[PDB]
Amino acid sequence: EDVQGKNCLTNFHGMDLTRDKMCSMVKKWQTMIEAHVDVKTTDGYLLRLFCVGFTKKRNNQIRKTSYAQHQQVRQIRKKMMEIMTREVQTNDLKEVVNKLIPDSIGKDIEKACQSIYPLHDVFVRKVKMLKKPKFELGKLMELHGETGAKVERA
Amino acid sequence: EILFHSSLLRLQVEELLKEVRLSEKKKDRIDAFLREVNQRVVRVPSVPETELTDQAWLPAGVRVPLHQVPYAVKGCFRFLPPAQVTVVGSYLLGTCIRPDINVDVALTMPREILQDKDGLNQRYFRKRALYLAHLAHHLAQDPLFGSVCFSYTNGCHLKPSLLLRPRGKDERLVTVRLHPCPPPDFFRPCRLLPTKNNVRSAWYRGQSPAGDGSPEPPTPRYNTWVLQDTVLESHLQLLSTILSSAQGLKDGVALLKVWLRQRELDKGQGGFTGFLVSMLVVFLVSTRKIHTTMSGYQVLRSVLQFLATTDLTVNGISLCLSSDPSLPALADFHQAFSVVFLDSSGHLNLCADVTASTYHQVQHEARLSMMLLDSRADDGFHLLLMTPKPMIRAFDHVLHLRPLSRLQAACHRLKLWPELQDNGGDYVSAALGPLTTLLEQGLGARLNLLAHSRPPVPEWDISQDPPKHKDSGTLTLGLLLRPEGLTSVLELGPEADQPEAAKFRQFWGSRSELRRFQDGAIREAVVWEAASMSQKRLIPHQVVTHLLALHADIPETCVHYVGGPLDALIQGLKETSSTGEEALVAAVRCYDDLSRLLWGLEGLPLTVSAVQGAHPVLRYTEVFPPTPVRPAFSFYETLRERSSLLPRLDKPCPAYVEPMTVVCHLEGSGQWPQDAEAVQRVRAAFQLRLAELLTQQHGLQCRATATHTDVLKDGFVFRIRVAYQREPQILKEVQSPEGMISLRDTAASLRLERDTRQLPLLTSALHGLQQQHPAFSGVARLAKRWVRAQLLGEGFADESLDLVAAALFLHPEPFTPPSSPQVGFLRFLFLVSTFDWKNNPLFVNLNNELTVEEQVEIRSGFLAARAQLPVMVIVTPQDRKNSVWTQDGPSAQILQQLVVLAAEALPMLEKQLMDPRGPGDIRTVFRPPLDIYDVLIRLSPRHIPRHRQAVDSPAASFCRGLLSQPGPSSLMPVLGYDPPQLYLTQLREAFGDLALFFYDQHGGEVIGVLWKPTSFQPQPFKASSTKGRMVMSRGGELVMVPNVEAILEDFAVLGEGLVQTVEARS
Amino acid sequence: ENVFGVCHIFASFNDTFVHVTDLSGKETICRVTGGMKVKADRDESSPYAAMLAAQDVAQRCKELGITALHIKLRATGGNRTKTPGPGAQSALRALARSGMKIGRIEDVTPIPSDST
Amino acid sequence: VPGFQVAYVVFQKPSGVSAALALKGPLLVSTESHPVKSGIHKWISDYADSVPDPEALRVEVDTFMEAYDQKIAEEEAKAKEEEGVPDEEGWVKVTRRGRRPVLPRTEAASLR
RNA sequence: AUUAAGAGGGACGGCCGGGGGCAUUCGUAUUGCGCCGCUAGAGGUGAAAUUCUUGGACCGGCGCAAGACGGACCAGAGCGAAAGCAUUUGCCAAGAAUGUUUUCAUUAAUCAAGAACGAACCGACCGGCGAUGCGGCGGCGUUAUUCCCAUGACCCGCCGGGCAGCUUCCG
Ligand SMILES: Nc1ncnc2c1ncn2[C@@H]1O[C@H](COP(=O)(O)OP(=O)(O)OP(=O)(O)O)[C@@H](O)[C@H]1O
Ligand SMILES: [Mg+2]
Ligand SMILES: [Mg+2]
Ligand SMILES: [Mg+2]
Ligand SMILES: [Mg+2]
Ligand SMILES: [Mg+2]
Ligand SMILES: [Mg+2]
Repeated sequence: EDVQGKNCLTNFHGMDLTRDKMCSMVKKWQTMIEAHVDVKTTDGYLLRLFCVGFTKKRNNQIRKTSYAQHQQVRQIRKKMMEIMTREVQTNDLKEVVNKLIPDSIGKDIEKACQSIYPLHDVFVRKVKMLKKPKFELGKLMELHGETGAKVERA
Repeated sequence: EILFHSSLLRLQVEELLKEVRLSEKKKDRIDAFLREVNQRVVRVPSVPETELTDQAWLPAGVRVPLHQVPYAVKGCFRFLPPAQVTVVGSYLLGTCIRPDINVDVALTMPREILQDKDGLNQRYFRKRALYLAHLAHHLAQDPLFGSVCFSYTNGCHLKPSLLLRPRGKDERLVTVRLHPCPPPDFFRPCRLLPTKNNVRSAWYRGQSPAGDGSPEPPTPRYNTWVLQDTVLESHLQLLSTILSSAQGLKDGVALLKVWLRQRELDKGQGGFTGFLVSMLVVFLVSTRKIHTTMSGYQVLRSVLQFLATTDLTVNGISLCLSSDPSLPALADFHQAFSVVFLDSSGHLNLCADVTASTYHQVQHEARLSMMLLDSRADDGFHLLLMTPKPMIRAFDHVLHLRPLSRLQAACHRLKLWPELQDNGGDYVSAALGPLTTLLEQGLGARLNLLAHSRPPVPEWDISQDPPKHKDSGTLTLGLLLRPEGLTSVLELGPEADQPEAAKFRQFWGSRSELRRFQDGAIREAVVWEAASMSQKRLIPHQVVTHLLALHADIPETCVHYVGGPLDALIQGLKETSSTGEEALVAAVRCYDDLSRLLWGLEGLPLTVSAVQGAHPVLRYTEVFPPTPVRPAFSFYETLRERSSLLPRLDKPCPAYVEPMTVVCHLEGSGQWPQDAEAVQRVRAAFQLRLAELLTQQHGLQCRATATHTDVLKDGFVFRIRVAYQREPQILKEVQSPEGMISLRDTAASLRLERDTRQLPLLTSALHGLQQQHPAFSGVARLAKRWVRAQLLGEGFADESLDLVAAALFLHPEPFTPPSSPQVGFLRFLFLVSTFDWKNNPLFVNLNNELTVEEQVEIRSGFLAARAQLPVMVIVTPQDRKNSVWTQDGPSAQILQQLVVLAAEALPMLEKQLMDPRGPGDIRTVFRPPLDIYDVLIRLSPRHIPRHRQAVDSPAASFCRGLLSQPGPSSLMPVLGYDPPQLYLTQLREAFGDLALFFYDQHGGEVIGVLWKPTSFQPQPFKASSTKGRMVMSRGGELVMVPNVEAILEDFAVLGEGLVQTVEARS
Repeated sequence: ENVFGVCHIFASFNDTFVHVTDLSGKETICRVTGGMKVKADRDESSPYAAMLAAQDVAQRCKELGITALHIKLRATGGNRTKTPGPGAQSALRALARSGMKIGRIEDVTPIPSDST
Repeated sequence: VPGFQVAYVVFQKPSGVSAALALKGPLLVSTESHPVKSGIHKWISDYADSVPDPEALRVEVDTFMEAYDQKIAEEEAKAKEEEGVPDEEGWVKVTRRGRRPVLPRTEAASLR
């Protein structure tokens, strides 16, 4: 975002999950539910978050298929949208990333959906910005912590 | 309904029109007055021909109103009765504004008393001046006129005017201005071009009569004034044909005057008068832009559109329909005048006195009004037309030029000799133009708009010399700071290689210097010395001081910059560098570090889900920001059982430390108890665990309490509260006797929801707002200081004052968002004094989140249930249908007291800043009376930690037990220990039902006690009411009164030592 | 410490490209193809041609102070093959022979999801 | 914080109560043998016992939690015995512990 | 006239489905365009040759636009009279089965004619056993939990109507 004399000062731009990890979770005898939301932070940052989850087979289960019905999927999806929405628009950009580094959103989603259908491998797989606020120098200053040099006239 | 909204709009227009117009009965007697004046003026004696130099014929008691600086003339004077008497102006046009009614009368000069060459060397102006003088002598003795005076017509010092007013009753309704005018076709229009001459240099300045030299400079302003008298009747004739026929056009014209009046853009010399917009609407009728079937509101809608979109200083417009080959070109007028308008006669600029800065201010005001009109919302009519806009309340900083005589020297340094010759001897109006032009270029990046005050039109009585240019008034400049660009402390020029660098070196002089930067470029640059953001807010003061000294020879002593004088009220005893935002930033960064430490702590059974701050410090609303502290060991006692200190009995009270509240939420789980008191047991255990883990992993001093944990980090003390999500729900469980378990709101349930959910949201919401508006913190802290200084701090919550302060930055519809603390404070007092809280709720649109459809719905609900709401209601998107922040807020009685105080404190504070001399005492509005209170108690300064926060600095301080050397601390200081607050709680608990106690939390040395009249009347023996009451037998029956003499000695016993003396009156 | 770079190795059956950029991948350091070293169209994708391509780039990074590389192996992708070409192995091996430090390797072959 | 207060006083025999009723004196609270504590110095002393003992707090928190849990457990054990088992006059009590979901007895559910 | 068919029609109850119609939205890939970096080639074959390139092709980065398509999850599963049906959300109408101590009371079946729609070994041969999809009933236990939204996930027994297997019995 800004250069300060041989020190490139950066900011968060987006988040993504690796290809191999993404391929490994998607198994064959389970159902995957996906959702996306557009949420604006308190400091004006607009985000698009993607979440993915997979149904879990119980320990004592004998049925080979662990499939969720359509209404249960929508009920699971509706909870996912509400949790991601509420956890971003209340906070700012700094707080969200601190939540995102250990993925506190995914664990909170997993616990809330146990009543509808048990889930595992719940993650926020991708984060995008659609709009950025006007660049202000002071806002960058707390993230990273001139007049010039005098030359004699001839 | 749209019809009802139009109905509300039309009635608002009509009720505004009626109050600003004049009654029929008042018209009739004014018609009677002018008939008497016309009868009086026509019978005047004549005088024989005399040389214009000889003025001995005039009697003592009358003086010529011109100053006649070059006394040598080449003309003769004869007086004759006026040939024709004509009433001109807007009286017969039907557009007169109520506060000032003026009727203009034109006196047609006889031809036989004027000469062909009277248009040169001020001969016409001199002869006109003495004609008025002879009339004034013969009209003063008449008993019809209550008062007769001299003044300037059309704002010209070379064109005096005569004032006549009636006697006894009816004295103020109308005044008559007498304007002599030459014969219709006496003068040649071709002789009065802006490029032609009428004042010869030999007569004006030279001693030789025919000294050869350069060609005579053109005199455009002189030519305009002479032609101005000749076209008096033509304006009235044109306006009668176009404007008199169609109603609604007058309504728009009358509405335009009110708009100009409110924004102070009409009065003064060179002001945008209402005469101008009357010609402007005539020009608009000539086009297709306005048609005669328009109504009054749409005309103002139409007219301000033209002003906001047309820049007339570069593209002039003409009212002349004819296009002759031999007609003057608009290019010549642009070289002569800054603002170029035209009439049917092209020679008449009609705008020769308005400056470019004045026109730019009009365009800026027009643009702001268009946004309000384009938006559809309630009270837009009120904000547009009945909200006054004083220059002090419309600009962040103001600047005074105290000696106007020094401006004459500025004319000497610059080259205005042809301009000073053209306008007579008015050096003030000559140098007003270029000086503002010089400053706007130097402050282009740091300013949005520059404005200057206009000299008022003087009025002096007969037998007194006319006022001079030096004592005309005081010159004041208004600055509108641009929020971006104030962060930089440099003005960057071009590189030294290209030759425009030399031009940069000329404008800045020695302060222009070479600099190199990390980008690799050598550049001319000027560097100021500004460390704090408040000092950066005063960078234009350094700019204006340097440029006037270099380019005008105007010393710094002649400039009085009024910028941030109130900043001392929210500062230390002697610390003027910063207003405290720097300390606010340091505390915020420490909180972020603590949040990062908590976000990552290991060993908790449940991990942290959310961290939120709920303190005024974290939202930049703390009046006195805290600093890291190190307690003194020998000043204290130490338990040695924990690392906590104890205040000493012989030493004074220690320094005050207030912890910051931080709300923490853990992971949701189903192992929490479903019992109200059992959750209290788990929460307290979590306090113990959190303190134990914190001191082990990071070595921080942590004290565990059943409701909170106090943590000392980097010299700051934070109070950590752990909350549980479903606890408010559990408190709402109420099993009914019939057998149903329901959910009902409870005062305990409402309180917990406020401290853990509502409070963090506002703190986070206002914290982000400070980022867009850096001036929000200063306004809010000054707002709190004023209220707490008026002893009305009790009852007013901290968050409530923040919301009204935030309302200024979010809804400044008449104004622009504030950029200085002082301008927001003035708007704060205006809002409190003038808002109708009874019938209107205050909206705080934090980050939008509310549309107009919702807002009109909520206002509809506001009026339907006003009784259940508090007397003051503030609406936020998060806190809607109610204002939890004022449910326990101030009562109606102390509400009206603040409104009276706010209405009282505003004027002299406005006068103090507008005074060219320095303000005598900024603290006058910060001192309470101490007269109405029955009992006054004085407290010892020894036991008040918050004594440096007093409005009046004591200049002597006690030792509070702090270490100057920064560093870590191994022992906890005492948290939140101040006897004045402990003393008040005891007083309000025992004697709350009997008296009211008033105190100032910042340096209060006196407590105001006011008795309750209803409690002091005799009452029957009620066992619950026997608190402090004794039994009488004065009437033979047992009744109750508070025991006053025992109460007074309770005041001394309670608070022993801290209380010094108690005095009772009446 | 080690100065790191990003090395793009496109390995088609027809030709082999070795391309080194910075960490952001926007600034180009050096790019050599199989056609630069062998003067024959048969051998442009041959493993020997790739080895010469890797050696030229590796020595170029040395004079710039670049010591370690991140590797992005990429095939032609799309509807065509998703197998690295013959030049992929030798150019990868020759980079380690010159002493260039090896960071993480990743395949960035564009994989379509919907068949055309 | 105390204000004006009321008092209940018990004596050994009723004649002492009559002596209290017939008592007449100034009743000095503070004397030299037993001074009665007030003022700034008192608030320091009230700050002294305001210090909590972490060991005492933990024991009471454990003791209250130790006492709480068996009551929950005893109710659960009693409920499991009472689930089903119709009583005399053949009334069967609807509980949440059966396999058929039942409508909660709450005002919110009734309105829905 | 009576009953209310393991004949039929209708209502009611909670669910269920790539069934249909209208809007709405997201995702890579590919193609083209704009700008930045770099410099002789790039592409294709069995070998080449058509083509593109110093006015910068190919490759690396950022963004924009357009046309298709909807993987993996995806099953011999589901839905529809058939042909056929797969991103998200909102709206409109319809339907199967199940549940029913509701209602009408023979209103029914098969059918040339006629009408709507329409890609591009053998036979109603009684049964059985396992799974599987939907609805319902009963249950020892685990697993979450309900301000709103929601009352489920698993195991066992049982009843129907379906998509199909492995087997028998009868003509
Ligand atoms: N710039 C000007 N050029 C020419 N004439 C002018 C100028 N300014 C004022 N006048 C003359 O001044 C005379 C006095 O009327 P003026 O323009 O002051 O308005 P007014 O009667 O005070 O009206 P209102 O109440 O509407 O403001 C008019 O006849 C007008 O022609
Ligand atoms: Mg007038
Ligand atoms: Mg039947
Ligand atoms: Mg149905
Ligand atoms: Mg449905
Ligand atoms: Mg459906
Ligand atoms: Mg089932």
